[PDB]
Amino acid sequence: HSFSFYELKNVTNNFDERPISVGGNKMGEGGFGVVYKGYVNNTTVAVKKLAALKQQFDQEIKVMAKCQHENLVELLGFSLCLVYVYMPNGSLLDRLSCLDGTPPLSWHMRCKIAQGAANGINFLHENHHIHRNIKSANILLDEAFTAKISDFGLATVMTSRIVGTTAYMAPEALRGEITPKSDIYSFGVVLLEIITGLPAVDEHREPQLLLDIKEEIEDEEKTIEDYIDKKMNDADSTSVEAMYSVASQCLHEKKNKRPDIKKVQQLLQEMT
Amino acid sequence: HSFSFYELKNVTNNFDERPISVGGNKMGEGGFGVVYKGYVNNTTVAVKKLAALKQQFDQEIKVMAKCQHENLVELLGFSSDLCLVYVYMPNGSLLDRLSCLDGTPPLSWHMRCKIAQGAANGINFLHENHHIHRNIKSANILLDEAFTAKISDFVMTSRIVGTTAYMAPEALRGEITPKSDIYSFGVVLLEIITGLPAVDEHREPQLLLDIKEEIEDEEKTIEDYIDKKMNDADSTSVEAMYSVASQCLHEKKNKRPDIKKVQQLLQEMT
Repeated sequence: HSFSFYELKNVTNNFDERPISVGGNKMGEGGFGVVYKGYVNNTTVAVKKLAALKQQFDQEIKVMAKCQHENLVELLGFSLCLVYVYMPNGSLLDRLSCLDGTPPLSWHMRCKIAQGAANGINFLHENHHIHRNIKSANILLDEAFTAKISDFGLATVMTSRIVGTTAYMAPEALRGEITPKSDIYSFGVVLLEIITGLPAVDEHREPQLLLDIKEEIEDEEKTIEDYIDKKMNDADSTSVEAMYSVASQCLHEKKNKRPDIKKVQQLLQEMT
Repeated sequence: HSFSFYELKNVTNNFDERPISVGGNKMGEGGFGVVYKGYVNNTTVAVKKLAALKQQFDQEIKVMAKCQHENLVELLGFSSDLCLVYVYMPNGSLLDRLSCLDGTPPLSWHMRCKIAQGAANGINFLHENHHIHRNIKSANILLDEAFTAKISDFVMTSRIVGTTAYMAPEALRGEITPKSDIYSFGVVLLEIITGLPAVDEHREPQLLLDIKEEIEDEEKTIEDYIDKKMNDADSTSVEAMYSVASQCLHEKKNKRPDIKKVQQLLQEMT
């Protein structure tokens, strides 16, 4: 579908730069532009205006064309700007940390969300794409807490253009390799946030990289029961352990000893 | 010691920016400045004119004040009008010698083991004086007239830029640790064994630390990679050194040997 540049301008209040907490329209910055909240019809949307070019814009509609799925954020139209379905429960990161007073997701909800996201990735790999920026601030959540994977701003194969989010990137990606096995790794870190509710990196914490607690647990310096998010009363040891063992595997260092995303679909489905 | 700025201008030929290989005095660029070849008072020196704060100029004179060791490059003096003067190392970097640059002969296996052992002693001294080198590559390891090893030069959505060829993973992730110095040492040992450069854009694999994986999966063996420009490399000790290289390059930093153990493993090798 196609939108008017005049329309988008006025339903976002001439691109009101103020944060929505203040009463403006600025939902965030990312994906190589700023994201404003808009009202088209009697429905809310996400309007992205681009900023540090045309190359990045035409590609986003190329990748969005092939890949539409229940657990990917659906594009609606274009214009220079872009338009997405609006996810009013925000990022999984916002929810895992109860940003702004929201109540802690239950274990059941978290399990549904993992399974959900993992279907998103399986769809991208089925259709031979690599996300290259899987992280919990790019897993958005709609009115039903369905997982919707956002920011496709990056969607042997080498490169001198190394990019991603270092707290989440796998070792082979840090060096420049582009492979689906890297998305599994990053997805492994997203699982550890869901189990623990802790950030993937924290300057004032030991270990600073969440992905390091895995070593602490192999060396039996700790047990999973020590990192489990305590802001939740329906988690059972059995299925928590089972999810961890999946996180752990996505986290192997040798890219070929990692599970493909279809085997993650099973291990998580077999978890309920 | 202390020097005169205008005499360093004279002994380096007005600081001839041109490289040595064409008649100038520039030996290289590093350590936040350029590095020229000077001569003063019966001593060939290396002069590093700092470029574009001053706390920096006195903060390296701090470190170099304590760190004097058989295997570190020794500081001779300074000048604040801003330059540092070093003992010249007539055989250049280990990298230059591994690649037989300018037509020098290939270091023997036996020489390579001494050099290896050497640099680990320098690295061990630096870790005992609680110091993180952060840049162990085979071109920051210089060689004196005896081929003694002398070590020198010491998270939102983003993009990495550092020379991936030597940094460990956790370093590329922004951790700063001695365990990262060991990783880089590991790649040095593979350069030493193979004579190949740590990265080569027109080779598969590109990164030389990638061959470890290639060897583990049994697609190859360490023999397939041994520097042909040796005549004395016996299989046993080559595999021995590969074994240290292998442990050094362990992907999770706390599984890697501490530097004191690399010294041991390297010693038992002769």
